[PDB]
Amino acid sequence: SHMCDAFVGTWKLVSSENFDDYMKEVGVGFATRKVAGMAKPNMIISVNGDVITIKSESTFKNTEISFILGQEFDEVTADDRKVKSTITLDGGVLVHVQKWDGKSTTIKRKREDDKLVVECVMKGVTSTRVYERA
Ligand SMILES: Oc1c(Cl)cc(SC(F)(F)F)cc1SC(F)(F)F
Ligand SMILES: [Cl-]
Repeated sequence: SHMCDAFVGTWKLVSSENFDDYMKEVGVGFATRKVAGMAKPNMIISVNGDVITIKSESTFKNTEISFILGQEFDEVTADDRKVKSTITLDGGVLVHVQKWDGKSTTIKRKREDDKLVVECVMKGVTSTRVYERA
Protein backbone atom coordinates (compact mmCIF):
# COMPACT_ATOMS: atom_id res chain seq x y z
CA SER A 1 0.00 0.00 0.00
CA HIS A 2 0.97 3.66 -0.70
CA MET A 3 3.96 2.40 -2.85
CA CYS A 4 3.48 4.68 -5.68
CA ASP A 5 1.45 7.51 -4.17
CA ALA A 6 3.65 10.25 -5.52
CA PHE A 7 3.23 8.93 -9.08
CA VAL A 8 -0.54 8.80 -9.05
CA GLY A 9 -2.36 11.41 -11.08
CA THR A 10 -2.61 12.94 -14.52
CA TRP A 11 0.58 14.26 -16.06
CA LYS A 12 1.24 16.20 -19.27
CA LEU A 13 4.42 16.11 -21.39
CA VAL A 14 6.33 19.41 -21.18
CA SER A 15 9.70 18.60 -22.70
CA SER A 16 11.46 15.91 -24.61
CA GLU A 17 15.09 15.48 -25.55
CA ASN A 18 16.74 12.97 -27.88
CA PHE A 19 13.51 10.97 -28.45
CA ASP A 20 14.09 10.63 -32.20
CA ASP A 21 17.53 9.07 -31.55
CA TYR A 22 16.04 6.76 -28.91
CA MET A 23 13.35 5.66 -31.36
CA LYS A 24 15.95 5.07 -34.07
CA GLU A 25 17.95 2.86 -31.70
CA VAL A 26 14.72 0.92 -30.86
CA GLY A 27 14.13 0.36 -34.54
CA VAL A 28 11.13 2.60 -35.12
CA GLY A 29 10.65 3.49 -38.77
CA PHE A 30 10.61 6.97 -40.27
CA ALA A 31 6.88 7.72 -40.42
CA THR A 32 6.17 6.46 -36.93
CA ARG A 33 9.09 8.43 -35.55
CA LYS A 34 7.81 11.60 -37.10
CA VAL A 35 4.24 11.20 -35.83
CA ALA A 36 5.21 9.80 -32.43
CA GLY A 37 7.86 12.49 -31.99
CA MET A 38 5.17 15.16 -32.44
CA ALA A 39 2.91 13.61 -29.80
CA LYS A 40 2.30 15.39 -26.50
CA PRO A 41 0.94 12.55 -24.36
CA ASN A 42 -0.71 12.63 -21.06
CA MET A 43 0.19 9.92 -18.67
CA ILE A 44 -2.42 8.80 -16.22
CA ILE A 45 -1.22 6.69 -13.32
CA SER A 46 -3.47 4.98 -10.81
CA VAL A 47 -3.21 2.24 -8.22
CA ASN A 48 -5.85 -0.19 -6.94
CA GLY A 49 -4.46 -2.62 -4.43
CA ASP A 50 -1.39 -4.22 -5.96
CA VAL A 51 -2.35 -3.32 -9.51
CA ILE A 52 -0.79 -0.24 -11.09
CA THR A 53 -2.30 1.16 -14.28
CA ILE A 54 -0.44 3.55 -16.60
CA LYS A 55 -2.34 5.07 -19.51
CA SER A 56 -0.70 7.22 -22.24
CA GLU A 57 -3.10 9.28 -24.27
CA SER A 58 -2.16 11.35 -27.28
CA THR A 59 -3.17 12.14 -30.78
CA PHE A 60 -0.83 9.35 -31.94
CA LYS A 61 -2.04 6.48 -29.72
CA ASN A 62 -3.92 5.66 -26.60
CA THR A 63 -2.21 2.86 -24.69
CA GLU A 64 -2.81 1.30 -21.30
CA ILE A 65 -0.86 -1.16 -19.20
CA SER A 66 -1.86 -2.73 -15.88
CA PHE A 67 0.62 -4.74 -13.88
CA ILE A 68 1.85 -5.98 -10.52
CA LEU A 69 5.42 -5.08 -9.56
CA GLY A 70 7.88 -7.82 -10.40
CA GLN A 71 5.36 -9.82 -12.46
CA GLU A 72 6.01 -10.06 -16.20
CA PHE A 73 3.38 -9.17 -18.70
CA ASP A 74 2.96 -8.95 -22.47
CA GLU A 75 2.69 -5.35 -23.85
CA VAL A 76 2.06 -3.99 -27.41
CA THR A 77 3.95 -0.72 -27.50
CA ALA A 78 2.79 2.44 -29.24
CA ASP A 79 5.13 1.62 -32.15
CA ASP A 80 3.61 -1.90 -32.38
CA ARG A 81 6.38 -3.96 -30.81
CA LYS A 82 5.19 -7.08 -29.02
CA VAL A 83 7.33 -7.07 -25.90
CA LYS A 84 7.66 -8.88 -22.57
CA SER A 85 7.74 -6.32 -19.77
CA THR A 86 8.61 -6.32 -16.11
CA ILE A 87 8.24 -3.27 -13.88
CA THR A 88 9.80 -3.00 -10.45
CA LEU A 89 10.24 -0.23 -7.86
CA ASP A 90 14.05 0.39 -7.15
CA GLY A 91 14.68 2.89 -4.53
CA GLY A 92 11.62 4.89 -5.35
CA VAL A 93 12.10 4.70 -9.19
CA LEU A 94 9.75 2.69 -11.39
CA VAL A 95 11.99 0.61 -13.65
CA HIS A 96 10.30 -0.85 -16.76
CA VAL A 97 12.22 -3.34 -18.85
CA GLN A 98 10.91 -4.40 -22.27
CA LYS A 99 12.32 -7.47 -24.03
CA TRP A 100 11.71 -8.42 -27.69
CA ASP A 101 13.60 -10.04 -30.50
CA GLY A 102 16.68 -10.47 -28.33
CA LYS A 103 16.71 -6.71 -27.60
CA SER A 104 16.01 -4.78 -24.41
CA THR A 105 15.09 -1.22 -23.47
CA THR A 106 14.56 0.27 -20.03
CA ILE A 107 12.28 3.16 -19.09
CA LYS A 108 12.69 4.72 -15.71
CA ARG A 109 10.04 6.99 -14.15
CA LYS A 110 10.79 9.10 -11.12
CA ARG A 111 9.48 12.01 -9.18
CA GLU A 112 11.81 15.06 -9.12
CA ASP A 113 10.39 18.20 -7.55
CA ASP A 114 6.94 18.72 -9.08
CA LYS A 115 7.91 16.74 -12.18
CA LEU A 116 7.71 13.18 -13.30
CA VAL A 117 10.87 12.48 -15.27
CA VAL A 118 10.94 9.61 -17.76
CA GLU A 119 14.30 8.32 -18.98
CA CYS A 120 14.25 5.90 -21.90
CA VAL A 121 17.45 4.01 -22.64
CA MET A 122 18.34 1.78 -25.57
CA LYS A 123 22.02 0.77 -25.50
CA GLY A 124 24.08 3.96 -25.43
CA VAL A 125 21.13 6.27 -26.21
CA THR A 126 19.01 8.07 -23.62
CA SER A 127 15.93 10.21 -24.06
CA THR A 128 14.59 12.35 -21.25
CA ARG A 129 10.88 13.27 -21.20
CA VAL A 130 9.55 15.62 -18.50
CA TYR A 131 5.96 15.66 -17.33
CA GLU A 132 4.13 18.06 -15.02
CA ARG A 133 0.76 17.72 -13.33
CA ALA A 134 -2.16 18.35 -15.64
O1 LIG B 1 5.86 8.54 -24.72
C1 LIG B 1 6.09 7.46 -25.54
C2 LIG B 1 6.77 6.39 -25.00
CL1 LIG B 1 7.28 6.25 -23.36
C3 LIG B 1 7.07 5.27 -25.77
C4 LIG B 1 6.69 5.20 -27.08
S1 LIG B 1 7.16 3.76 -27.99
C5 LIG B 1 8.58 4.34 -28.89
F1 LIG B 1 9.52 4.96 -28.19
F2 LIG B 1 9.12 3.32 -29.56
F3 LIG B 1 8.31 5.32 -29.72
C6 LIG B 1 6.06 6.32 -27.69
C7 LIG B 1 5.74 7.45 -26.93
S2 LIG B 1 4.97 8.86 -27.70
C8 LIG B 1 3.32 8.36 -27.44
F4 LIG B 1 3.01 8.26 -26.14
F5 LIG B 1 2.60 9.28 -27.98
F6 LIG B 1 3.06 7.15 -27.95
CL1 LIG C 1 12.92 14.64 -28.17
